[PDB]
Amino acid sequence: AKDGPRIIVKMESSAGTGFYYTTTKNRRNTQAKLELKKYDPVAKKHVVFREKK
Amino acid sequence: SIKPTRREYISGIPGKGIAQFKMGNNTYPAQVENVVEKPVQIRHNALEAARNAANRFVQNSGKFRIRKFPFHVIREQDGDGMRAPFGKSVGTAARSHGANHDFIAWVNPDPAVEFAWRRAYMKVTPTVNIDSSPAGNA
Amino acid sequence: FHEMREPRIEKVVVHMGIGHANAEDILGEITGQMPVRTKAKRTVGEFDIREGDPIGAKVTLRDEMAEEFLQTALPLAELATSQFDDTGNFSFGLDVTVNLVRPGYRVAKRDKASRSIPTKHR
Amino acid sequence: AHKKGVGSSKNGRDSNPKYLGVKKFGGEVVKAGNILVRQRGTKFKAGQGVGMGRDHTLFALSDGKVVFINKGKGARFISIEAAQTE
Amino acid sequence: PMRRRREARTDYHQRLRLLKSGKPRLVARKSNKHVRAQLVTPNGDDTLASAHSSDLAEYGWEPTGSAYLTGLLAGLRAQEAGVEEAVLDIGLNSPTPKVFAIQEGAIDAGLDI
RNA sequence: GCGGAUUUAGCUCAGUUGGGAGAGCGCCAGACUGAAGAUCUGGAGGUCCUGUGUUCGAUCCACAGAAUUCGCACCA
RNA sequence: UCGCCUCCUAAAAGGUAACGGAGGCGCCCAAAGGUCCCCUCAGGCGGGACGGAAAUCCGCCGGAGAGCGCAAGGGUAGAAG
RNA sequence: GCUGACUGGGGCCUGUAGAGCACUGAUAGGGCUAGGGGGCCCACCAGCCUACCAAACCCUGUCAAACUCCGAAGGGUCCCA
RNA sequence: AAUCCCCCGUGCCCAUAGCGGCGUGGAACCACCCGUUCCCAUUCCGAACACGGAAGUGAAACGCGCCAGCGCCGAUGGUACUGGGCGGGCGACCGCCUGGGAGAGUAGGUCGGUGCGGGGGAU
Repeated sequence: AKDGPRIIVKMESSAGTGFYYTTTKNRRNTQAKLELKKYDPVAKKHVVFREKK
Repeated sequence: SIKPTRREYISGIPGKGIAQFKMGNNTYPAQVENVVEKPVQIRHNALEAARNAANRFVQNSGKFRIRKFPFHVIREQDGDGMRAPFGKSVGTAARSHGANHDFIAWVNPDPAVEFAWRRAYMKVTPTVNIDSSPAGNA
Repeated sequence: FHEMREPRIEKVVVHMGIGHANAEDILGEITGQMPVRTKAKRTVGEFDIREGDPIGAKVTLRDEMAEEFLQTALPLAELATSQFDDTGNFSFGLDVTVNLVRPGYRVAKRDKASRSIPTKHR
Repeated sequence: AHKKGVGSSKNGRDSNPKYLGVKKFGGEVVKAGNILVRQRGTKFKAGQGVGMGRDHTLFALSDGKVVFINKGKGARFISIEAAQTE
Repeated sequence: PMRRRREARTDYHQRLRLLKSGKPRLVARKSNKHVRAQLVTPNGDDTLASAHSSDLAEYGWEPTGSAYLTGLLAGLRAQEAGVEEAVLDIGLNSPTPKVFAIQEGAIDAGLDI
């Protein structure tokens, strides 16, 4: 959305390639490169999602 | 009966700058007194005066206790003309609630005072009623 | 029933607390009931403004362990009057406070019917 | 390119809370009672509150929606008489 | 506050926690001495003495066993009644090895738990 | 009456974590001179406008209210 | 001065202008998120270290008045805490 | 095609006018009191007293649209007529 | 077995149950208790949570009973407000007619009442 190089930058994630992704907004704020959480590509179900973009 | 903005917001929480509540003196019996029966944003100053007026004419015994106090405020002219009214404040007063316990002249036997309040009376602003309380006056 | 009033150990507290890291270790060796309690304020009477700092240290010791101490250390103390105070409790040394315990005492902790401690039992 | 001061002049805007359905009316697993949105409905009726008593709305089906602390997170059931074998 | 709130210790409320539903406050009530458990199942329910360390004399097995059996038992007097799966009410304490005990009580009882 | 900005040590001036404050000029002691002055030596000195308020705390952040100086103001 | 959040104004459902009243927002927080486990505030009083406002600890008293990121209102410790 | 304004009844809502003080902010006579005073031993004394200012708690008293522990007048809505 | 005392878990009624003042009870009850290898457990001790058991004790939290000091509740008649209907002042406003009719203000009230079960105690 409102591209703010302020501590507010848009980002999303992938399912090891469960394929595509899903929607997230984030903050350099704390933890830089850091970004891991799990989901469910159209690919099967679940999977390791790394968020960086 | 329009009134003030927010007592912490337009003009709210003062000291209504005036001239306090008790002058005059003691006693157990005779209620000698002043009360009124008009309805109005009793005129701060006005009042204050009136009152201390009485004080003036007298000096001591005869409860010049005075049961009134101006606590809200009027407003008008300050800005562009007549249409959009920002807000200049003046006139701190109180709702004289159409009759009530105004100011007393309380004591055993001191008509000097009675007359005095009288004075304070003629004084005041809206006609007011001259009177006696629970027994009479002596 | 003298089988009441006449006492029984209930709370002894030993401590210290500089606006500041291990001195409390010294504590540790001395006893066995740690006491990491943050201290406060916001001004320079000792350069103590950082309103929020670990700096209050308090080795709580009631009964048992407090016995080890009442013993071991009661010797190094030297006053035995005055530093006696009212609510039946007292204190001295580089940070010591003890609390007598007449039998009404305990009522006071109750969340319920917390009798305001009758100044006649304590 | 800016705004001013010493001129409070600032209207406000709309809302629309309510006691939608009111107590004891044709019940219908629907927005039960409201004064607090992200509600977490509950069972049949409610009656706990910062005043005492309690509310019975003679109408029940699955459940309704509440008002964060206002009204009353129902739970003290009341499927109402009109809930016996057909 | 409110009665229970100016007081404390309680959380009768997480009691409510379960109150929502799931069948019955198979409630373990404990006072070391013994334990005694009842069944509060929603709808201004009631009970049925399913387990108590006195409905069959306070043995001398102390906790461990005591709870084991009284539990199994309650579970059974109960199924007799005709329940099925009940719901665990930690009358109090952090499911203390004791509660633990009553608990397997329903467990083995068959009392689904 | 409207706007913009300003009120700090005697004077002219500076600071946007706000975090805990001078710049040059004036003023007392020390010299250098027979003297004083210009000149090297030290120093002393501040409600950061009145009152509020948000604040851990802000004169540096906000809200009224004083004086500052500036703009303003037509149509027939 | 133009959008949104709260309060009053709305005469007691709900809802009305006004260049009427005051005041906040165009953020955030990867953990104030999920859930399981435990804690029960401010504040006052009394008593002691570095402490003489204003902590730290200990012992009482307590329709919760503290508290919740940020504004008001609602809430409400059974807790959102 | 009796379903409608309305009237009778019965729930179940609002919570201005009123009124009040424990929530809050006022506020006045006043008393307890400690902060400033203030006069006295000159006075680091932190010891003394007391007629001016006060906070706070109390008794007497008061006001509030953005206060309300209180609470109508009435309007609302489902249904029964 | 399915009658009353009693305690125990315990439920509805959001102080006519709270405060506090004295008192009573342990056989039975309960707590307090004893002790701490192992369960589990304190950001620190098993004070709380804890496991395992007498003796000790009712002190302490606890249950009925007495006390109105606070506290809570709370009427009659009673006033203001008012639904509605019509009259008097240029007046802010005054009044009357017809149902409604708070608080506060003295009575006076209360120191729970009541659910189910479990233990006993009444051959």
